[PDB]
Amino acid sequence: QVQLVQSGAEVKKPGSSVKVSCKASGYAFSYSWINWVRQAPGQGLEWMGRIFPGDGDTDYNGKFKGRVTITADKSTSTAYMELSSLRSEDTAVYYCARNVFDGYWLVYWGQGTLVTVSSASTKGPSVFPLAPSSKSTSGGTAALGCLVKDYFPEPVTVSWNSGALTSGVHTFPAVLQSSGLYSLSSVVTVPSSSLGTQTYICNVNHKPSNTKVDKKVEPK
Amino acid sequence: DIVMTQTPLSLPVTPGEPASISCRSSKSLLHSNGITYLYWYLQKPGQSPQLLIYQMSNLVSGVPDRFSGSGSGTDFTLKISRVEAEDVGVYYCAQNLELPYTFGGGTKVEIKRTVAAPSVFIFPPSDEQLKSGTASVVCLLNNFYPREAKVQWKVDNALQSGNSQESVTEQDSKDSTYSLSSTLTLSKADYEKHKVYACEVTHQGLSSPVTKSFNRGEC
Repeated sequence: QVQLVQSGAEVKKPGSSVKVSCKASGYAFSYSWINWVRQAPGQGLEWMGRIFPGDGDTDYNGKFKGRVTITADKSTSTAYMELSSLRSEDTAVYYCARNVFDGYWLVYWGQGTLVTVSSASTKGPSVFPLAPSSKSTSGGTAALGCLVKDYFPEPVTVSWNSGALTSGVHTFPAVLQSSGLYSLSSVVTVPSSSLGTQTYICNVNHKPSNTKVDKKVEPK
Repeated sequence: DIVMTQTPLSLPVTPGEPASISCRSSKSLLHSNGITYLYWYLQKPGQSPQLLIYQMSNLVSGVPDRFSGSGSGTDFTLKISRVEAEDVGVYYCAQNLELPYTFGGGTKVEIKRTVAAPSVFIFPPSDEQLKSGTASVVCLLNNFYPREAKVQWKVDNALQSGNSQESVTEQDSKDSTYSLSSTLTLSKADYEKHKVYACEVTHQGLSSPVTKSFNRGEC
């Protein structure tokens, strides 16, 4: 019944600090090494350090040059990881992992904790229609979607017809740009023969800014 | 720092067939105890990494015996006798023989299927965005395979550069196809200087490049 539950997502301004919790259960907390591993978006795994709660012993990775401080609270079986002087490159998922003596390195992992680092301010997105059309040509089968643009921070959720339309839908991973803002599109292919029968609406939900918008994508 | 080097960076596999991933360490990961400290981790899509093989050849409980780990001095290898659709994800190799602990770049395992040409659609800027002073043009490459694809924008037959950004879906679990969007951004004013906006696609499934375009302000 071993389990590792980390704290929720975090959004921090550059130069600031973050402290991620790692609640452990199901084993003798004091006698297993807690390791911390990070993962920048679309990139590999990075060993950050380790702590032995039983004696507070800690080891770190040199690259972080002291910007990392690992602590452990025996009374609550919780391990902490504090990053200092945050920069954009520190934007990543942070995992806590538990060892089991006799070779079982990093056998248990937490669900991960997302930390995004930018100076952008919370903002709801603009929602534009990607209208279906064609007229002549050929290949009879229509594409339509929604341009969800200029929002911060992640994530945004998109559905179609309030969930009724799931087949054919493709919601692309958001891309960050020169502005602090994100942007993405949600597209779906349907029978072009149906543009006159089925009303299509994209349901954009941006929790961080409490923004919800339903945009109808009509032909033209 | 004991460097870990993995190959290939990407590895498509056909369900039922074999599959292998190679890892290489700068130093010898063997110890006096006899135990070699090489570890294989699998990160399934959207999930946290999970220990797959510990100390070179040891199978973690629950790992299908189809998986197996071997190695020789500094050359290590992960084998999947036959591949399941559930073995997809990024495989990382790592060492805990020396501080600081290090990983390999990882190997992204995906399902290899028959080539499929992209269906291409282009989207003019909505009039709503235009009144906002900006024009985004979207070209959609839908349900294709493999992932590799060249998408270039031509404006009045003039090839663009740095003017666009693309984003790609992850392999669909139903048909193993991908989807790519290439967005072009312009000023409302820079957009009304030109007439023909084209999206030209090159792909393994197309005898020759396929171009989809439109003339501004007219449908």
